[PDB]
Amino acid sequence: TPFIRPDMKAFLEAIAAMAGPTLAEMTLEEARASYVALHGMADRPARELAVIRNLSCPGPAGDIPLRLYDARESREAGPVITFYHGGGFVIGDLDTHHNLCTEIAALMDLPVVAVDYRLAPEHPFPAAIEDCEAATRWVASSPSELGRTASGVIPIGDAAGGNATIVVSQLLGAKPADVPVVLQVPIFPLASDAVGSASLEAFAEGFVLTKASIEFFDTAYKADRADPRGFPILGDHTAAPPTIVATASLDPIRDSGRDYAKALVEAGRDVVYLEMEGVTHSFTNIRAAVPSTQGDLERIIAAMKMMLG
Amino acid sequence: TPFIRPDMKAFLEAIAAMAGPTLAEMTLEEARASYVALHGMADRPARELAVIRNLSCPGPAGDIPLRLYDARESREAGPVITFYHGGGFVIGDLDTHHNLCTEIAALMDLPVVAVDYRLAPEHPFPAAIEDCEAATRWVASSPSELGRTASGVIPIGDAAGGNATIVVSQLLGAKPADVPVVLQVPIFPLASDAVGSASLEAFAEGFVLTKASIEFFDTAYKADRADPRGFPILGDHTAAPPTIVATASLDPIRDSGRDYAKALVEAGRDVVYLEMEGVTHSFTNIRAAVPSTQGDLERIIAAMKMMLG
Amino acid sequence: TPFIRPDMKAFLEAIAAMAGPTLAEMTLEEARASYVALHGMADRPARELAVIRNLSCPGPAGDIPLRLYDARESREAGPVITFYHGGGFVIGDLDTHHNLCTEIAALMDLPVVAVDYRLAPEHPFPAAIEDCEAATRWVASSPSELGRTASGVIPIGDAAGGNATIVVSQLLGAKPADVPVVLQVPIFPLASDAVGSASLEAFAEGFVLTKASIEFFDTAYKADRADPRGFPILGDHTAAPPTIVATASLDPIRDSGRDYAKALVEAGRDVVYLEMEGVTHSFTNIRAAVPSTQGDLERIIAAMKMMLG
Amino acid sequence: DTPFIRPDMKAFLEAIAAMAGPTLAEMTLEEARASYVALHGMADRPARELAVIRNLSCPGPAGDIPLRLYDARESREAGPVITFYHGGGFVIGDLDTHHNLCTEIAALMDLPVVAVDYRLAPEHPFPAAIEDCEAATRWVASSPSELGRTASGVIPIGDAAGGNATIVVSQLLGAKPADVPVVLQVPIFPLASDAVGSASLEAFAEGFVLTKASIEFFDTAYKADRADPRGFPILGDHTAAPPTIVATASLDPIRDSGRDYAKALVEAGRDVVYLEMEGVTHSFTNIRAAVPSTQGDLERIIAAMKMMLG
Ligand SMILES: O=[N+]([O-])c1ccc(O)cc1
Ligand SMILES: O=[N+]([O-])c1ccc(O)cc1
Ligand SMILES: O=[N+]([O-])c1ccc(O)cc1
Ligand SMILES: O=[N+]([O-])c1ccc(O)cc1
Ligand SMILES: O=[N+]([O-])c1ccc(O)cc1
Ligand SMILES: O=[N+]([O-])c1ccc(O)cc1
Ligand SMILES: O=[N+]([O-])c1ccc(O)cc1
Ligand SMILES: O=[N+]([O-])c1ccc(O)cc1
Ligand SMILES: O=[N+]([O-])c1ccc(O)cc1
Ligand SMILES: O=[N+]([O-])c1ccc(O)cc1
Ligand SMILES: O=[N+]([O-])c1ccc(O)cc1
Ligand SMILES: CCCCCC(=O)O
Ligand SMILES: CCCCCC(=O)O
Ligand SMILES: CCCCCC(=O)O
Ligand SMILES: CCCCCC(=O)O
Ligand SMILES: CCCCCC(=O)O
Repeated sequence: TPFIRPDMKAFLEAIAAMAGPTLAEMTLEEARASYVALHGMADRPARELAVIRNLSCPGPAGDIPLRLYDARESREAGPVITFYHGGGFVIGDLDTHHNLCTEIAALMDLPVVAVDYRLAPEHPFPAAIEDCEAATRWVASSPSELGRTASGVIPIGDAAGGNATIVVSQLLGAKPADVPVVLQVPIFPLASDAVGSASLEAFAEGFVLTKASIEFFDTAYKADRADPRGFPILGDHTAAPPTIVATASLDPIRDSGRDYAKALVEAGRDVVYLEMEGVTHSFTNIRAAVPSTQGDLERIIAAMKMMLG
Repeated sequence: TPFIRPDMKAFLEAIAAMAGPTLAEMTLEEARASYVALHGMADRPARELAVIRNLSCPGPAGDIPLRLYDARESREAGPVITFYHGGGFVIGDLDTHHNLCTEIAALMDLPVVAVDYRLAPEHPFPAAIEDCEAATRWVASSPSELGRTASGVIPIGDAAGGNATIVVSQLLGAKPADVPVVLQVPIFPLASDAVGSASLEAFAEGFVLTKASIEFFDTAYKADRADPRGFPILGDHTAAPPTIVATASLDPIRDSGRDYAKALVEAGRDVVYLEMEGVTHSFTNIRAAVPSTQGDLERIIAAMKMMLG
Repeated sequence: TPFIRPDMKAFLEAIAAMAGPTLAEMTLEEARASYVALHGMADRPARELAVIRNLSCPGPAGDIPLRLYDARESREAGPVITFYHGGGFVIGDLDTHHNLCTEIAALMDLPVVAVDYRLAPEHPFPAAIEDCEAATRWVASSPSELGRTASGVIPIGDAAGGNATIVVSQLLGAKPADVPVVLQVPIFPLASDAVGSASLEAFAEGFVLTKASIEFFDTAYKADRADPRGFPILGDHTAAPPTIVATASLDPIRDSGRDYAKALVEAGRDVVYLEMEGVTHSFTNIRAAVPSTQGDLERIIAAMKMMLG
Repeated sequence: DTPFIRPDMKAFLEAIAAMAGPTLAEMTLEEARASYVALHGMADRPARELAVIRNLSCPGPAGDIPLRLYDARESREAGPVITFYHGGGFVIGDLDTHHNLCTEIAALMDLPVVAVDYRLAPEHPFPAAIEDCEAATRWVASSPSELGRTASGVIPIGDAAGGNATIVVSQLLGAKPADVPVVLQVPIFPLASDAVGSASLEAFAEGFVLTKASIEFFDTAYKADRADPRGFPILGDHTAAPPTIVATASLDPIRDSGRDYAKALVEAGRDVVYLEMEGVTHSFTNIRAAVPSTQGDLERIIAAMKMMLG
């Protein structure tokens, strides 16, 4: 029996008791709606912020919707956080990760820009990546419409968003935006293919994210397993920016995040590796249902502050 | 053509111009004196503190000399830093690392207890470990002579002291002292055998610590390559305490520290890996000759404060 | 405050940062190794020469080790330099003054024979003098092992070696060797007792040679203050050979050197008195750490060439 | 005693003794001055041939001071300039008595030499000579157009009274700098400390060229107060003395005065070369034909000057 916190185990028991249907079983509208409902019920409420503003920027296939969060209406030049939500590149949007974005903006006292990237299966790989990249470049250019000047960007994201974080840092590393990536924060990222990993076999069912969902997401997104924009473990780590990798000890894709932090050490890159003990995948968005997960996010915040100086 | 900082390059040029003998070509006391002079002449002066006191604790061979450093005349229960110097378990002493110890005490605002462990070749392996373990367990016991109640210990050390840091944390992990290891800070540690590593071949000559010096230390200390008290990469990493591993990009034993941080990630343990760019082995003790290394030490201190809360 | 050169001040600041134990707090082997390490790091490297050879000569206690230095593989009859190292008659050896000897041989284009005389406290006064005298008389005899005929001898030495320089020149003046002393070069010598001098009070601490070291050397050597072989100011100056006296403006024993040159003028003898401005005792052996001291040694060399005609 | 005397030196002294000529007191000033001109004219080596031997003059405190420039070179780089003050007790000597010595110093140093025709006692008593030596040295140190070469520094030099003037000038320029520093001073058998009461004056009072009788005669004419450091520069502040070469003679009645000065410089931590020429007298610099070994003594002073400058 792997270690599980009591608060985390009750939540898994409640999900099992509630016994909802799989992503395969639901329409795309219902599956998307169930993800909204899960974070709506499970996450702490949104922080009150001076700024919660819809924006958009030009993208390779039309405008990309954005949402700006800032505890301040007016601020000095500084790093800007560019956030990419999880959901296998199929589900989630600006609302599923809204409260988490308000928490990051409140606790860091930095602006956060969340990206409403194109979703599969309607828009398969590499749509999401291209929009995450374009939106990050746009923020990094300190456009008038952002309302604050960016000295640097901080890519951050959960799960598929952690994948996007790593891919965007690699793309801006090869072709710089107007300011550097000063820190990346991949949270339970997919970096290496989870297929064949010990974590995926150990946590395949009953740990919030399932092997069933992972196969559902894989079929929708259609990323080539040889493409570094799909599986960024395959990219060049020799100039990776300062990194914080956070994983969960019960995550089926835990070993994917281990793999990435090991590759950064192997390449001589600075990295904070935090493996949250006795919690699952999604821990950043279940901070009311599993209250100890607020402490986990706060450890990531403390690491981010240290790594920015 | 590896990256070298200008101040670091000037220092390596001065050493090369000196063209001194190898440690093995010197008498044993001339080898010890050469390291006293290197650190004495290259390091920043001691910080002024309220408390710098010589004391001793029982060990398996007899008394183990200790030095207490504290910026405060008196303090309540808190973590106590237990420091083990470098020098291949052959050279160094309480004076070679005294200034660095005052700086750790000043910047952390925690008490530091430095250990004058027994040296090889007079006291081969595992004498240094026995003494570092006994002194750390003694500090952890909150003895009245120290006047500083320990809620926790923080093993820290450079090079051989980084080796001792990891071994001590393993031994206390397996048979606890009166309080836990709350953080360990191996700085350019020997964890895996450096023989056959790419870093040892790249940086064998001209980077402060040499392959000749490593061979000299190995002949004197006589650690069995199969004994986890000699090569702690062989130890059980599954319950390792929170860790900061700091390396130098030009260190012949750099890959040993990369190996250890990678082993902690592989085991799901929390770790900060910092690889200082364009500096050598010994960067903690050359902070006057190579002024940019002060900022390197300050990064370790910032990581320590984050990982303690 | 007294005038100090910026390069000299930077070296005194490094010694103050080091804050070593005193010579008396160390073992004899440690005290000796500390001097090796000081000159090893502080002096310019050895010049390359055609001849650097170890030999020995008979003395009153047994064989005296010698080292011959010569820029030329073969040379005709000429003066030979007979060098005696400093170190209070307690520390120093053929290696501590080696580089300086290679420099004197390179810049003078004359052969140099350094004397490894017996040291206190194991061999108290007048052991050092007996050996320096026997070696100088031996060199003056043009022995076939030397491979170079002496037309004359040039005693030279620093500190205790400058004491020995003067004593040896007095002993050979009273009972000639096979060839005369044609020039003597006492460098920061002890001629008159430093105890009670104004320079000893002014420069007792922080100017390389300390009053504590002087007292340490006095206790080991045990020269009687009435014996002219310990305090050669007490000797007969009426037939002193041509002399160069070099002192340092910051030397605790500076006034001893002033006293000797004054005694030579009083007796009508030819003397060059050079007092190096803004440097300490040991300036001859710190020519890498304090680069301006190379020019001080070159002034002594120019005076030597002028006085040899 | 029987002090050591070189055979050539002793031959010169015995020839002077055989002449049994009058004292400075038994002669008129004009006779004393012409007698010294004749002595040096026979006893010194001849003038070296130089590119430049030129009369110049500079303003002084009591009117124009006559000077003579000696240079081996018509045109030279900026460098030190030697400022020379002749001996003769501040009563006798002139530009001509020390002319050949000047040409020799210019030829062997390959530096320009400016000799000062300072005002003589008893017509111009102390401090006239000193005020003229100081004015001329300051004028040379200003690198005036009329000098024809740039001074980077000055080198006071002089024999006997002129060694006295050398030290006093160095002290005056030390307290109130000229446009360039004194880079070296070369007092040759100087009067620094009062010779009265010295062991050398008693030993060498008669028969060694300079006599106690002549010393009394000069003292009477010059009238310097024994407490005035411009008269007796042993009394001045040595703490910032420039690099010095003190040359004395072993048979000089004022030898001990020169010893006293070189000792005071060592006592003050100043760089000094002390050369005491063995078996020769006072005025060895100007008897170099009568006593050929004295050429070697001058050449040692030259070698010391090159070492102390270079
Ligand atoms: O993608 N995800 O992280 C998921 C997917 C399904 C679910 O029920 C919870 C989380
Ligand atoms: O959503 N996710 O975290 C995923 C989705 C697909 C996959 O292959 C691995 C992880
Ligand atoms: O969620 N994700 O990060 C994914 C999903 C599918 C895939 O092929 C690669 C990555
Ligand atoms: O052990 N060390 O770190 C060393 C050893 C030798 C040396 O010259 C410098 C540093
Ligand atoms: O310095 N060290 O850490 C060492 C030295 C020798 C050895 O065999 C193992 C480790
Ligand atoms: O001093 N050191 O860090 C060492 C000593 C020995 C060795 O095998 C490796 C490293
Ligand atoms: O004798 N000496 O020159 C010394 C002795 C000791 C020391 O630390 C420095 C110089
Ligand atoms: O080593 N030294 O230069 C010394 C040693 C002893 C003493 O009394 C004076 C000077
Ligand atoms: O170093 N020295 O020259 C010395 C040392 C001791 C002493 O009594 C006299 C002279
Ligand atoms: O001419 N001289 O050299 C003299 C003249 C007078 C005197 O008191 C001493 C020396
Ligand atoms: O010739 N001199 O140098 C003299 C002459 C007289 C005197 O009072 C002082 C010095
Ligand atoms: C097999 C995977 C379960 C967790 C074991 C580990 O921490 O590597
Ligand atoms: C060959 C080892 C030197 C540096 C290459 C690296 O960072 O892995
Ligand atoms: C008190 C001793 C220090 C130096 C003063 C001098 O040069 O005589
Ligand atoms: C200048 C004419 C000579 C006068 C000399 C004298 O008064 O003795
Ligand atoms: C005053 C007697 C002359 C010679 C003695 C000496 O050289 O001091």
